Amino acid sequence: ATQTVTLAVPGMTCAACPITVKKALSKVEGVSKVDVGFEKREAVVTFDDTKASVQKLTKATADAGYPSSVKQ
Ligand SMILES: [Hg+2]
Repeated sequence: ATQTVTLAVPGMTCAACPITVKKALSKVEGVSKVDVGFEKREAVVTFDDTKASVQKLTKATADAGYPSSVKQ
């Protein structure tokens, strides 16, 4: 119950929304670590699948308002 994947959130592309995706995986649930890229719409996060999951990661940014995807 501890996986780490990357995320593709083209929902935006500047110093403000992609970084929000970082706040999304950090607020997704079991996220244990996060490291994305602003304008480079790319979030790489680690977490505990016991309470979260690669799906919940793309869903956290998708919930921030940035319909993204995942590609561990
Ligand atoms: Hg932005």
